[PDB]
Amino acid sequence: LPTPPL
Amino acid sequence: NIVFRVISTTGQIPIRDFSADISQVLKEKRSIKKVWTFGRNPACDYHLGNILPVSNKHFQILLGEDGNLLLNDISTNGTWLNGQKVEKNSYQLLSQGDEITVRTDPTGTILSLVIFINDKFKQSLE
Repeated sequence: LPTPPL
Repeated sequence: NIVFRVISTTGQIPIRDFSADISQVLKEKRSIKKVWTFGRNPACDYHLGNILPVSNKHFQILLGEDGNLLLNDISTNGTWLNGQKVEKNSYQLLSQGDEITVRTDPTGTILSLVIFINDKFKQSLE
């Protein structure tokens, strides 16, 4: 369930 | 017997001790004797919490043949060791009292863990 960047 | 211990500076995540059977460690053929993972996914050995910019599997700590610990960043947003961002997919040596830090907000708040390495385990070459 993916991961948001900077 | 305990290999190392992980303490939160903010203190949101109580102390966690990480141990290993010395029999089963010597029986292991590989140079990497044991692996602990740290991440958002509670399947990990240490749950960093359901903080979205923390990767599900964010970093690992590896027990070497020598009895020393290594830090493997495997994260989207990076991992800091004593305030310097480590190179992703590298293997950095953990010294006593080192501070592992990850980002939680875009605002630049942080989660911060400190490694306390049990010397009695290392010396325990029985």
